[PDB]
Amino acid sequence: EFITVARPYAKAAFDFAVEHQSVERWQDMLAFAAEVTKNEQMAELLSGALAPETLAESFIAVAGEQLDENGQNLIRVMAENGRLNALPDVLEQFIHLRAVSEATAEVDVISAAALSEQQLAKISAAMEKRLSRKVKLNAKIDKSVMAGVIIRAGDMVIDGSVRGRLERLADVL
Amino acid sequence: TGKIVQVIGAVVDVEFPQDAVPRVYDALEVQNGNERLVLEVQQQLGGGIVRTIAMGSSDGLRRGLDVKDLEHPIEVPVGKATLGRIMNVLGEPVDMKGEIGEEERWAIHRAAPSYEELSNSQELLETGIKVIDLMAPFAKGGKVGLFGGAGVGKTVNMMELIRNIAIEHSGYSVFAGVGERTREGNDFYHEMTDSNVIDKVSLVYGQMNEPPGNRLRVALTGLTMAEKFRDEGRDVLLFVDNIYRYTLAGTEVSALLGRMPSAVGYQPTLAEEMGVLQERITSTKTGSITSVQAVYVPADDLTDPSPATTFAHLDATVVLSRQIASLGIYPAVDPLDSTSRQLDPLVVGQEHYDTARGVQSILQRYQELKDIIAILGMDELSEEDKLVVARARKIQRFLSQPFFVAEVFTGSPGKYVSLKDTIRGFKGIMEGEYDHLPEQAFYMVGSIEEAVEKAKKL
Amino acid sequence: MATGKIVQVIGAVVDVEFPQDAVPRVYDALEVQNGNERLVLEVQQQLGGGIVRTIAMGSSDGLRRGLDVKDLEHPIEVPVGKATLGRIMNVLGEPVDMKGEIGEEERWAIHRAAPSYEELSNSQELLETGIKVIDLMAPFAKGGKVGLFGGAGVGKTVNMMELIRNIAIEHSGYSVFAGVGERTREGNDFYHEMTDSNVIDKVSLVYGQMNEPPGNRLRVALTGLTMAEKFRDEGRDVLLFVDNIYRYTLAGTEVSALLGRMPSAVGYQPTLAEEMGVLQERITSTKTGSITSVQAVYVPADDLTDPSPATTFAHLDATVVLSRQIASLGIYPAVDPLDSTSRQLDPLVVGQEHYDTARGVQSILQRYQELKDIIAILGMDELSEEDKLVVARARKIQRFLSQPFFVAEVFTGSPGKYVSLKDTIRGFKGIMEGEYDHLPEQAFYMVGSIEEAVEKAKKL
Amino acid sequence: MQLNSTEISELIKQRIAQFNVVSEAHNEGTIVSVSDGVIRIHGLADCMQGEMISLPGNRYAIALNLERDSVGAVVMGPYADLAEGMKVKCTGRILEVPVGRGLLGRVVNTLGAPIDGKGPLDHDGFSAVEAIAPGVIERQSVDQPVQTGYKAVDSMIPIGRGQRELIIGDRQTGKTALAIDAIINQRDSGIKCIYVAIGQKASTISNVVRKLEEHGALANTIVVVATASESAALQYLAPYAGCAMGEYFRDRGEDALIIYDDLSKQAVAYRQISLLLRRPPGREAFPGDVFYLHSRLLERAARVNAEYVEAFTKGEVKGKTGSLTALPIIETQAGDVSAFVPTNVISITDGQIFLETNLFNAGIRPAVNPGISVSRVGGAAQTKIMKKLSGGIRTALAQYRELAAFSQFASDLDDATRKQLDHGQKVTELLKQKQYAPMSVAQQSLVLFAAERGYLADVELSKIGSFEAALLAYVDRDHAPLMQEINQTGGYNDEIEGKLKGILDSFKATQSW
Amino acid sequence: QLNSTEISELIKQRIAQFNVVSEAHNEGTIVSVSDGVIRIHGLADCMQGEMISLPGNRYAIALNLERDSVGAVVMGPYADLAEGM
Amino acid sequence: TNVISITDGQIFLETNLFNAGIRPAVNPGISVSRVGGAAQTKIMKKLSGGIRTALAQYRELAAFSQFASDLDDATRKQLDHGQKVT
Amino acid sequence: AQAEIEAERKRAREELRKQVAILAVAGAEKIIERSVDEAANSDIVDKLVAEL
Amino acid sequence: AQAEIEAERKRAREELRKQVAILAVAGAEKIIERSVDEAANSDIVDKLVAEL
Ligand SMILES: Nc1ncnc2c1ncn2[C@@H]1O[C@H](COP(=O)(O)OP(=O)(O)OP(=O)(O)O)[C@@H](O)[C@H]1O
Ligand SMILES: Nc1ncnc2c1ncn2[C@@H]1O[C@H](COP(=O)(O)OP(=O)(O)O)[C@@H](O)[C@H]1O
Ligand SMILES: Nc1ncnc2c1ncn2[C@@H]1O[C@H](COP(=O)(O)OP(=O)(O)O)[C@@H](O)[C@H]1O
Ligand SMILES: [Mg+2]
Ligand SMILES: [Mg+2]
Ligand SMILES: [Mg+2]
Repeated sequence: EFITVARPYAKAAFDFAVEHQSVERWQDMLAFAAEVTKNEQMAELLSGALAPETLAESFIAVAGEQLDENGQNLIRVMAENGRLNALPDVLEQFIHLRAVSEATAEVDVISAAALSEQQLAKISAAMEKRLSRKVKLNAKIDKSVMAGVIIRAGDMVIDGSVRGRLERLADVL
Repeated sequence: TGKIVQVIGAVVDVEFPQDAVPRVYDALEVQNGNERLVLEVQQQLGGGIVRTIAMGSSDGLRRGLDVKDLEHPIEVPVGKATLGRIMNVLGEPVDMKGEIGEEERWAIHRAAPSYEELSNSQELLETGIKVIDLMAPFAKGGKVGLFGGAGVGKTVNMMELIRNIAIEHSGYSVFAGVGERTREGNDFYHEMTDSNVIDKVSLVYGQMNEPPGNRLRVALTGLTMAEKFRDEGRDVLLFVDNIYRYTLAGTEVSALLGRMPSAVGYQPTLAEEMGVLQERITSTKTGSITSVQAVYVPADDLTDPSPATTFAHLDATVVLSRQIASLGIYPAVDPLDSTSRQLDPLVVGQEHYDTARGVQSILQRYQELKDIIAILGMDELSEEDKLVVARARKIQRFLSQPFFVAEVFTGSPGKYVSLKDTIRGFKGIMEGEYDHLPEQAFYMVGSIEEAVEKAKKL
Repeated sequence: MATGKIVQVIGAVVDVEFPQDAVPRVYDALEVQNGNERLVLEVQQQLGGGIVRTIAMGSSDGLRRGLDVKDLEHPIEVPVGKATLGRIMNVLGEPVDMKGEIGEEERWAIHRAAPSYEELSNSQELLETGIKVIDLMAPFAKGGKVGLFGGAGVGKTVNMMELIRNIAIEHSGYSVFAGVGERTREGNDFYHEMTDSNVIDKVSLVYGQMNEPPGNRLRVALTGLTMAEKFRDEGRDVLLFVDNIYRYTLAGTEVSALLGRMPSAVGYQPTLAEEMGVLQERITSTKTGSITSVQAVYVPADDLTDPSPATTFAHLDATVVLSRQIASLGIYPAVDPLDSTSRQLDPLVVGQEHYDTARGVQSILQRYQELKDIIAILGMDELSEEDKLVVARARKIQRFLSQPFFVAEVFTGSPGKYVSLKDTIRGFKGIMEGEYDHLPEQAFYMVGSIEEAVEKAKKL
Repeated sequence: MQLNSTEISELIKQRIAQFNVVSEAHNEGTIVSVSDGVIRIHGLADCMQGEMISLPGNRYAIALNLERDSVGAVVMGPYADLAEGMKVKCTGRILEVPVGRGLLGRVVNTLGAPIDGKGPLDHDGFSAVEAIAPGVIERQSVDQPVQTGYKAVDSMIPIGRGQRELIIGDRQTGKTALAIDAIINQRDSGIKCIYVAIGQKASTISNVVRKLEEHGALANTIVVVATASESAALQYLAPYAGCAMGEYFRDRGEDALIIYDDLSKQAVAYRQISLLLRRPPGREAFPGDVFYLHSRLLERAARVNAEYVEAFTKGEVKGKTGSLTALPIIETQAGDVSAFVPTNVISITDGQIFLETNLFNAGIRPAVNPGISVSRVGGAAQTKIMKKLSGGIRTALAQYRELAAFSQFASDLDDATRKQLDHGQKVTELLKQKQYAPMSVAQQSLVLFAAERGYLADVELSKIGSFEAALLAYVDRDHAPLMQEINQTGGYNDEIEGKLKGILDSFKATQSW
Repeated sequence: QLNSTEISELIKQRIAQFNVVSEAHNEGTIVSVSDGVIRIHGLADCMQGEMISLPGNRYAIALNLERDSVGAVVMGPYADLAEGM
Repeated sequence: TNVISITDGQIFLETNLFNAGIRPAVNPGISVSRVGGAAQTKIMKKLSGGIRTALAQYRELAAFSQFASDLDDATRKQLDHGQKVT
Repeated sequence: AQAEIEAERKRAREELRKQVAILAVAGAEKIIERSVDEAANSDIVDKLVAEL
Repeated sequence: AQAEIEAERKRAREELRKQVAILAVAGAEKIIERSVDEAANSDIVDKLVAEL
């Protein structure tokens, strides 16, 4: 896994994209650079022990959608460190850093049913008091939670489901 | 529905869709060419991977094969059908006879019986072996263990215990062969079948030739059969051919599973790997298991981690030694290291306990003199120490015995010695009333009366 | 404000991430709130991009990741000076005796450079201890170091209690007692003994107790040392008692292993002989004042050769070896007269009178060892006249080296005695010359001074 | 009685009633690994070290590694059922264990669940498993005896209330027997006993419990069990669960005794847990902080002065000093005491009882080796009669140990030393003792006085034991009031010495052995 | 998985323009300090066994020349060096 | 030992004997054949008997019977035959 | 023996109340299963958000 | 005594069949914070007696 080795490149790319106010461009540049990594053949070449810069060049050749200085330089450094397979996670950490910096967060509503749209209003409003961020809901439905609702935000959840009441009681008995 | 992605020696990594990954100890399957191979999963790594051990020859596996996920652990035939038949680690029949007609199959991974359910019995078991039931008597329902280096007698002794207690015991019996010679298992099978007792014994064999997965998991199959018989309310004899091979097969695989090594190379989980097995072979209120286990000690080092952690799991421990066997004194039991939980006045009665402790005291006093005897010779001893030495050197021989299963080696016919008849002999020698008889009069004889006879003929 | 955040916690080892303009220096002390309780971390390494690896000077449980760590910009620094006398403190210079604020005037960092070879001054002023065998056979001078060697149960700790009592009552010298890895039972015994003997107001106590993380047990020696250095810089002559060097080195081994360093000779850290030197080099008699030291050093399994006691011998000036066999015959202080030694034991410094009396005691006993195994086989009567006389004087000397202590006064009830060096030499020389041949042996056991022998002989 | 199903159903109704249905926010994570009892949890930003994480089913794990992007946690129970992707909750809780007076006479696993099958506990609330011992200023110097009932131990190696005495020796030399006789002997002394078993096979725990039940002791003691089949986390945490059950008594002015069987197996379980978490190994592959593992366990054995009790019990108990006594057990391979765990615990504890396998073979039982056993508390913990009488046994055995080398040339020796070399053998033959036969202090004092004052100088070696038995029988009927006095006060006087000399004089002439 | 002394802002510099050799390679910056040993980043033309001159008029001996950094030992008190010097 | 544990016996050739011109230096007492006489021709089995324990006994008897000897005629014929055999 | 009898009584009462608890919560679930209601369910949502 | 408590036990098993339904309904009501005079008692009894 690559979470721990993506963190430095993610932080550096984000700092740079902030100093040049080009966050929104970097995000898709990185998405493309990630999906090139997933190609059947490229993934083979990425595992073959090519020397660094020949691998870097074979990689850059496949990208015209990278801004010709900074994206190339990121790719070249990652090649120097043989970490090109970490791009899929450099992307996720870049996105998360963007969220944290723009003070905008996302919270999940899991429910027995769709909600009445003033419930959603109250939910999001009160979430922006649990959390300081601008909150983007994306509700979903399930019936294992036969009733009530679950509010999962980051990794903090508030269990309002009735299922989570039944079982929470049973273990008392 | 899963793909292989690595093959290191005996361990194979398999990749499943994130949502379908198998549970620990589930059994997978692969078609190794014109073959079928069973994998037992050992760990769940992240990302839908799972890491497994191959119950068969790992050779011939490509990366990218397709493996099928059986959704249940290994399960073996169990009950009366199993009886008088030889079985694989997977519970396949391995003699040439037909299918096992079993009604029921049990998973070989199980929990130990609750502390609430154990039972404790003092009822002594007599064995026709002077030293074993003088120094280390053991009880119906207990555990026994034979420790010894290579080639000192821990297999022949187990065959004599089989002969003595197992033919004279009504209930069923289970023999697990773990990582020892196939020749010996064949000799055993044919001796049984040619004395018509095979139909009371069940056999399981994962002998030296098989790959590490078989030698790893075979002892649990043997245990599962014994555990069925126990829970029927019967009482059972369980003989394990060499339990050290189970931990050794664990060590072989440990590194490939990615675990840092420990004290002398052993796996980190040594004591747990051994407890989780030794703890379900016990008697209980519903039935009882009497078990004899041979425990190899490597390089004759009684302090290696593997013997050292096993000593704690046995009731009666018999310790063979090469320095005694090199004197031709079989059985080579060392009486200053053998011991039993049952050697209490409240259990064996005062006279037997007192005789055993007197014999130990003499043999220890004889050890304390061997350095001065070695340096200065026997003449510098006090006149009473010469008598201690002269009696110890007789006690050592009289602990010898000829065995019915050792006629092959020595011609001399075997003997069976009753306990009452041996505590008398040792009480005699200690009290100095046979103190006019040559040493070689006691060597390889039955009761003290065969010695007094052998003296007449030189 | 707090400018760093925890990112790992593995046992007692904590990692903290700072912005790269604010990385703490090595040995800087950090602070974090472990809930409702304050906790300080000592930086051991700067590694990586602003990350720092630290040892917690406290219990590690309860730490989350992401807590805010505020960095002090100075090492651990402790109170010093007169304000500390009679108090007990932990490694961080906080009172653990419930008597309240320490009232310090001043605080010193516990990390500092040893004096230059230029600043030292060789002065041979012998210490006077009041213990017959140590003053006679193993003399040691101001600025020197003494190692009490022995297995368990032989008396290192009570010998150090008696030395404290004598120095503080007779000579009024300030002492610092640093318990490195202290058994809390023995620390409370020591506290109540010193408060009963009324010496406590001239001793400052520092305890790193055994139930504390390695980082505490390791640094405590430096806290006691810093207090002693403050008293030296006041121009006094102080005396530093370290309750075990063995546990100082074990704490070093623990801290090394925790930081993941590759081990060395028998498991000890790689830096063993540097830690020992960093410690033992600050204890010296600079021209301004003096620090003397006596140090207990447990020898595991009687080997005298594993790296911990083996590495310290290079720093000691005198070594007193205590034996459990002697102690078992009941002659405390249980010093072995033949094995103990000192570099200061040569005529030029101790005087010929003393040197010759000491060598005479050694000669007598070394002959009595020869004669024991004749007496066993042949019985007493086959000896010569002077052989029976050497035996009588040897047994009387061997008895007279025992002494009762004011601090052992609680085990035996007998009151303690202080014996001046003049009287020790006069007594042993009188015994060897044959002046007191007319007293029975038991007149000399636990007697104290030599006159008390001629007095005790009456009542027997 | 039980026909009152109303009790059952109304009690279920009470559990229903008090179920406060309100919701609480909690922190969450997901399992991403399962192996050998360790799980890796990705998430739980707010886990704390030592926290109890709660898995599916009523199971828990102790979070031990807060790595930068994972949490390594050890499952406390059968782990084979967990699976990648399961969800996990971080309670705020630390591990707490039932405690109190009702546990006496119960068997419990390391979580305080009853394992003997005698129905639920009746505890007095809960207590944290991991606590910090009383400070320097809260102790009180130990000056009371805890009697083992072994001539060999209570004379030469006293144990005091609040001491920590290490029993160490090779396999099968009586390490367990000595501790369990120490426990049996408290069946009437006011001291509560706790016997915590690490990594033993269950059919042995059941056996020692059956023996504590034969004698009267079981009703007085708690048993904590972590059988060899239980996961490493339970075997490793059991000693803390026992100490936390002894501290309930210590902190309330009572006395307790706790017996950690095989700290040398707690150390092994902790090594396994460390190596599976990939922590850097030390010597013999033991992790670094295996000293700090035992140090902060044993330093909970303490005696606390009356003021700390009054402060803790909020004024309810006054003028009494609590005390917890520990007797850890260690096992040494081939008598070797220079290994990692022996050499640590020898450094932590206050004394040692070295049990020798040679002495155990030669017949000397208990096999305590007097020449290397020590007790730093020493005479301060004895009754003053014993303190008086045993001093001479020390010297008798020390002279015997210095002379013993000649025993193999003895006939050549001189009677002036032959006297000593035979008195040593007679006192050594005197310290042999049978199992499950503890002696009151009166009997040990009498039997040591007999040998100290030369009465045995003429009895023949092989009869010493029958001499002793006859003497102990005689005195029990023909001089009972003196035994009552000694046992009740332990004092010593010229009066008592005269009475003892009289008893010995009458015995040695007017009876027989 | 281990990082190899490539970290946030060094990677940012390389983002600026990959070949940073425009900087004169007679010089470097400390990136780690521990147990008397330091890792130096830069110093392209360091030579094995060389003397490196620290601030405060002290010296370190370059012993490890690696693919990205120079490991050196300090010839004196090291406790007051700091990452970034 | 690993291999002594896998085979069906061993022939232990001892260097002391080999230096004394006794060749092949088969040390009886350690060497054994775990299949025993089952492998021998009937004539060989008859003739040999337990001979190897006879030579093991003779060789340990020589351990005490060099500086002194006792029962000194029957031990004398035991030694004589053992010597002519070897 | 009397102690053993009393222990068996305790044990049986407990192992009985376990069965009743199991069936009780399973039945309460089967009850919610058909008392569940969009209006009451939305009321649950309202109350939990109001408490949030 | 042990074969007597076995009679007590099955008398209690007979009895508890009635209490269990009350328990189920009480639990359901406290869970959903509302009363429900459920209609389809069929489902209630089908469990009330099957596994008991
Ligand atoms: N005082 C005694 N007299 C005679 N026999 C004894 C005495 N004490 C112990 N034994 C015997 O020694 C044997 C070993 O006892 P025990 O199991 O207590 O030793 P141990 O050190 O616990 O062994 P292990 O380490 O395997 O538990 C027991 O069978 C016991 O009967
Ligand atoms: N009672 C006995 N009499 C004679 N020889 C014996 C006796 N017991 C064992 N042996 C010898 O012990 C040797 C070792 O065989 P075995 O017991 O199979 O060792 P292992 O225990 O390694 O299998 C055998 O070759 C056999 O001759
Ligand atoms: N001079 C003495 N008089 C009486 N008892 C002593 C003396 N020296 C030591 N002891 C006894 O030795 C025991 C331990 O002494 P201590 O100094 O702690 O040994 P260690 O040096 O191993 O710490 C104490 O119980 C004490 O009673
Ligand atoms: Mg074999
Ligand atoms: Mg001490
Ligand atoms: Mg035990």
